Amino acid sequence: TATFHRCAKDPWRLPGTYVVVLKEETHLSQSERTARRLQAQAARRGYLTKILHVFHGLLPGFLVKMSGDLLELALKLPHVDYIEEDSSVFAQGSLVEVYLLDTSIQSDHREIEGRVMVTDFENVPEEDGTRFHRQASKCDSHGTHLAGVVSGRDAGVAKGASMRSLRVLNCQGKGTVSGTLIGLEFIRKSQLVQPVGPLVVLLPLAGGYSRVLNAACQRLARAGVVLVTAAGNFRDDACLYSPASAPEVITVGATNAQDQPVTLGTLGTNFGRCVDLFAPGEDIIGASSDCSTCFVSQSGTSQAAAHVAGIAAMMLSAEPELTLAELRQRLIHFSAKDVINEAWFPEDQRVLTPNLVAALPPWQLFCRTVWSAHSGPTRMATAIARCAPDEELLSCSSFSRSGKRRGERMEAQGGKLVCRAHNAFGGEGVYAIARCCLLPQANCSVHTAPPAEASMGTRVHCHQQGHVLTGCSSHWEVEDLGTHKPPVLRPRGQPNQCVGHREASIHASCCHAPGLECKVKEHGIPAPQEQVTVACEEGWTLTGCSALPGTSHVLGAYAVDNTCVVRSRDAVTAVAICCRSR
Amino acid sequence: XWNLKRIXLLR
Amino acid sequence: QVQLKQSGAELVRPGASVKLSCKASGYIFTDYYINWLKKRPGQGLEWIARIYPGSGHTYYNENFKDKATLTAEKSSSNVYMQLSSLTSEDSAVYFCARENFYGSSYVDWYFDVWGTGTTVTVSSAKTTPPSVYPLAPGCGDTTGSSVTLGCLVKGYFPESVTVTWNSGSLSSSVHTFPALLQSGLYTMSSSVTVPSSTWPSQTVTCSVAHPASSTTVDKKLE
Amino acid sequence: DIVMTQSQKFMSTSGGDRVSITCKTSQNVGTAVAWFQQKPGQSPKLLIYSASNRYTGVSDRFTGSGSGTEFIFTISYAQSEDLADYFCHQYSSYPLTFGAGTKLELKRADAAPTVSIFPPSSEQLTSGGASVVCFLNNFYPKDINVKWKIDGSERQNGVLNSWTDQDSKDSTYSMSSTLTLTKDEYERHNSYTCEATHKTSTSPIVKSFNRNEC
Ligand SMILES: [Ca+2]
Repeated sequence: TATFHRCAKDPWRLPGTYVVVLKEETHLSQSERTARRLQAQAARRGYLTKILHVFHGLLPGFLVKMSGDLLELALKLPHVDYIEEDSSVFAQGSLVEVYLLDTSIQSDHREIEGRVMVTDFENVPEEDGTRFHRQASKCDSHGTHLAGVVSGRDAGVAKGASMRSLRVLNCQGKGTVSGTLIGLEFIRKSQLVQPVGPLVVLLPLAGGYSRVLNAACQRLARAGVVLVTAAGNFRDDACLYSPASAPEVITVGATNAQDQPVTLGTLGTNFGRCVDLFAPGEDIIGASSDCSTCFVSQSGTSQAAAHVAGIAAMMLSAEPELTLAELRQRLIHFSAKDVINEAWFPEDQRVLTPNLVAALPPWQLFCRTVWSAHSGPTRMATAIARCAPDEELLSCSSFSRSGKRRGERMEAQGGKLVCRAHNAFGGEGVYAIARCCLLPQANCSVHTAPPAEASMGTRVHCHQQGHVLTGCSSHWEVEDLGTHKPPVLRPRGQPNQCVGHREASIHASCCHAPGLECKVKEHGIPAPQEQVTVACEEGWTLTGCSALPGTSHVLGAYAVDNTCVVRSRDAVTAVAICCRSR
Repeated sequence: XWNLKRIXLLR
Repeated sequence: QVQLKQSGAELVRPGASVKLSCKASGYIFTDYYINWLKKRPGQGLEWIARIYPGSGHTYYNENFKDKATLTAEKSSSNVYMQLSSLTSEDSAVYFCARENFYGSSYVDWYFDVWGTGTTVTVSSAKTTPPSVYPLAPGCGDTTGSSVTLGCLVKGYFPESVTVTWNSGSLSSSVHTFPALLQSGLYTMSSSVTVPSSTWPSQTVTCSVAHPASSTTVDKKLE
Repeated sequence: DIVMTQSQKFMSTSGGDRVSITCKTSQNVGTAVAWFQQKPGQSPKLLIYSASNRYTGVSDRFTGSGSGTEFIFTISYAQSEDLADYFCHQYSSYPLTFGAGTKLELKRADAAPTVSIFPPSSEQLTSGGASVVCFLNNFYPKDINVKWKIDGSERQNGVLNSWTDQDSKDSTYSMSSTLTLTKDEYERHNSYTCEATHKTSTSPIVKSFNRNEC
């Protein structure tokens, strides 16, 4: 169970340097001892080795320069969780501190002087080319512009923002996973020995999926840090890249002045479920390293990330005790909805890509949609959509491009509810779509009702006083070898009951919160073309989204901001539960 | 300056 | 007249399977859900699964999804539960019960009628019938109005045993003592009390029944 | 899975006229809680459904109350006839979950046991065994000590004691003490005594037989 991980993209691999990650409760004395054990063992086999850095604070482990011949030996070491081969990354009121991991910076530019502090942390790979020389270049450009976009006097988003610079990218805008890791551990160690003030970390870089980089980000996020990253400039799924793929970081895609996704030569902004939202990222005026009062127009998802870091810094100067869940929910709440032209993205990536462009704001129930990864084609394969630790799973739906689904279940897994979608016999696979909310003094629980084929007992509701129905899930309960017969719908009397087939188990989300008020809305078309829609009004938050009738006419259903969308085949109805506080 | 107008910072 | 008659007690070797049955009468078989539940000695009842006989569609507790297999036979008017790959953790008393709905709500129902239970013993040991011994008093000067006699039922397996006096004529004053294990076999005794007037003039007889070995012994006291 | 946590014993009120058990759930089951009565070797009997509604035919001495996560079941003027196990169960969510059960215990006027000793049968001795049986019937309280003597000398090994559950007719207890020896071991002694020591007397009840008599 001690595994070896290398980058999927061969040209971005950096063999010779390896991150040895140890098990969770490994003390510094054990990491140092394990590092020395590797050196001694390697020397016994006649190999020089160099322990570049011993990790402590963010994760237990060490960084080692050695031959790949010694891998099988290092995987046999005690306490090892996994070994990851290093790879390259590339460039893409209260006082809040914004950490910037990027290039060097012109700290004396008028746009950012007095607001930027150069930390002296420096960790970059050597530049490519035997005769490469910076000469009159100060390797300032990317970093200076981004510090300006975050907090520049005249062209910045959060003009009143403190910033701290760490050099993790060289003159060619290239860094390593190992160097970024060390920069994140620096930030953590600063947090421990310094204040209890809000921290924003801007990671305007991207590399191939990295198990260790994503873990390091997850650890800083759980310690209360707000990480904002570029989605990537590869016109590709951001789940294949890191830190983009890490679910705890806030991944930002780039859009232009005509609300189009940004094009960068033959590539452009990344897309898909791992992108939290989009922001301005084309022709962005910001500080230029050319002179202390110069400006310059740049484009990319790092520009887009800097806008969100600015917005976060503004939000945190106002409410400094705001949690990361609260901030992500607020970022999504205030963004412009359904303004992006989704034509530019691959057709099968549009549903999964959010239609949100960031914006500043001008108690309350906030919900966001969380899409799962696609399940496999196995008939018993499942997809899982998870909420953030602080959030409630208020509803769970599913969707298949073929419509071959068994339904879905809101079930406990590791003490927390998850939205599990089940594939059907002969199905290509399915998606699970969670609706994750922040509800004040909520006491929620899911109640499972059984298949109801008798003439009574069909009505499923939150029969408990003070508990209100926020969402329904339906799971088909007839065996694949049993005689199939057309599903029969459970009748409708009361309006605030689950909708579903008599042959299915129903999972009801019942919440008890002080001023929680929840209602059902419907809208059906007889022979719909592609879809049916129903939306919560201004002041209401979509909590649940279900479809009617079953598989025969429907591919699935999913929330899209406050609109419940039901994807029909060639009387289809969209049933939505709209909820609100106080 | 479209970017700052777009995020509701300038009118 | 509305009732559920369950199949008799079972003994099975570890790794084997059993098919318990639950015969329904006095109501429309197809119109009501029937459930199976597990009762171990110190524990609270565990819900296993349910079936609608009208369609034969099942719904199980995830914990019993692999163990249990429900089935309905409209002709016979009875539901079955097959338990597979048995172990000593499956030695329990199994009950069947009917759900009766009174409303549209999924919580407008109750388990109105139940079966008496079926004891399942999982063991490598063999079925051994009991030896019935008469407990009659000897020599003496009578005191009081009554006499106590008894039956010792010894060396049987599994625990399923029923003692009755005369032919249920004497239900009072009768005491039946819980069985205990005696080097792998069960031992149990039963007391009957009758007036001095009757015994030994009148004849007293315990009738022991061990269904697991399909045996019935009538020991006469004298 | 909703967790049912039932009372370990019945708690008395009003001088034993009202006796009650509580049943608490891990999450809110509203009013979806039913109460059952189960007598040994018999099928559960529905008493209260939907937290407080009485099933048809159930005596008005049985009542249920509560909502949310705490539910009480009470018996007014409990009789010997009510001696059984009592359990709750939630039906707000599947899998359905039940409480462990609570056996009803009742107080009564003290009563001394009726002790009777029986020698081994010829049928048993011909088959190599010798069980000497003593029956200690219809006593109260349940606590009692039984001492076996073989030729006046106290015997410890081979004795198995079995109590009945509290009596449905008169709330008393009945016990059976059985000394099981081998045929050879039994043959070597002549007088078997059985002494019952109970709270109804300072002096124990003694019953015995001598193989030599008659
Ligand atoms: Ca309610």
